[PDB]
Amino acid sequence: FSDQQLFEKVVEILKPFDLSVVDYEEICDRMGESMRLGLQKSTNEKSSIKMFPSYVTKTPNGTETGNFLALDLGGTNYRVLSVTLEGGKSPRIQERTYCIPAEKMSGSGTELFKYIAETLADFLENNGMKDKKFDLGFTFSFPCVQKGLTHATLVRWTKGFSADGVEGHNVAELLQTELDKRELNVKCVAVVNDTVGTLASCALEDPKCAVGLIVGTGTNVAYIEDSSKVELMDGVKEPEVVINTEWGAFGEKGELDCWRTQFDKSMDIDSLHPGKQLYEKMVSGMYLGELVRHIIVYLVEQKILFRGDLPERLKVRNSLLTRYLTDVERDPAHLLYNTHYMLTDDLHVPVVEPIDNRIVRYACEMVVKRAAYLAGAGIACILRRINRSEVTVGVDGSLYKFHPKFCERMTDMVDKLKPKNTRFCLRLSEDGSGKGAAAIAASC
Ligand SMILES: OC[C@H]1O[C@H](O)[C@H](O)[C@@H](O)[C@@H]1O
Repeated sequence: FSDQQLFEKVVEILKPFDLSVVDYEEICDRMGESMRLGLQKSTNEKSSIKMFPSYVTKTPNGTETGNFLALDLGGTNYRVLSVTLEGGKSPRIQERTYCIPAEKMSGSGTELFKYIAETLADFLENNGMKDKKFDLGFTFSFPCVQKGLTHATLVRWTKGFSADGVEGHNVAELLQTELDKRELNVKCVAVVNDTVGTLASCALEDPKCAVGLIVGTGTNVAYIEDSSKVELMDGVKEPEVVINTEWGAFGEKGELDCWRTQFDKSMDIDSLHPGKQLYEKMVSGMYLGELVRHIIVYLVEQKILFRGDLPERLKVRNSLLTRYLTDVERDPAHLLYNTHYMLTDDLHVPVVEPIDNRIVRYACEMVVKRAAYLAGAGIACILRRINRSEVTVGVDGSLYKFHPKFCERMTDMVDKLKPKNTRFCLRLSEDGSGKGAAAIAASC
């Protein structure tokens, strides 16, 4: 039909993505309903939002002294760090990022945990500081049942991991074993989640930071809570504890069933761990690109794109990276240059037309717009829980960093839903979870 006609079809199909402020008020409303259920013993096991207490009760003040190691696992890239704190000056740091072989993440646990040690050792040798004894802060980006900071148990693998022999085990001991099998003098290991690590890096700088948001390969938030409410923590002594919400799991009990579309379902169905992390799959960087691919492939079989031809590339899963959604977003009205280049250059689509470019940039915008707003609802929900009148939020993640308009839009959503008397501000966590995990390690 007319190009205009074809475009109007794309609008009608992608309409279920065009959510209203009222929709978000509700997601947020239902979300908050789940978090308070997860803090309750009689209702945690029937809630998707686990609210795992991290046992980090008091955030690092800066007086911490010493030199510690710090690993980062789960995020976009494996960082091996070394921190020196003296409170005093700014914590000295040194670091590396090691690529991990695709196999390592799906084979045996001992094999992955062996790789971890294999790697750290190199760092220690090259920097000429091996025999020195340390205290490692392990930022393990996954849901774990914390039994104190040192003993952490994997609940389940999220994201792109599926190593056997890890789930249900104490990860700190796994690492500690392999470290020993490499003659490395690694005394302690504090297991901290990335959100928790972020909240710490953030508190160390800003005294008002009570939240740690991660919007990268995956989404999750952590916040300071009243330890009188964290029932699974038992009758404790300190007033507070950093809670690892692990909200990626929202929707796992049918809470987002009215807002999830067919693209969300066929993307989910075909994912690594089907049916798990339903809210995350609508928000994070590992899945947003896959959403536009799914829409496309659908649009192509309806003859609404590429005259019905699907390119070899877009047949392979993850062939349409979220990174593309970055350049595509800088496109003005009468200007589909970045979109165009993407179809032809990154995806090698054979024959491409203006309608295709236009249709595709709209698919991106839709997906990316709802993504930000969803995280935004979530922070508005946290702010409604924390209740403090001045909340500094520590952020991190490719989405926040590399995406034009992401934080720009997220904030607008937190703005329509935050407590009218709360003043908040997103403060990017520049030095990562490393500097934050090390201060935590300083006590272990
Ligand atoms: O990377 C951020 C988040 O990714 C996934 O959601 C993990 O399950 C979660 O533990 C982590 O915090």
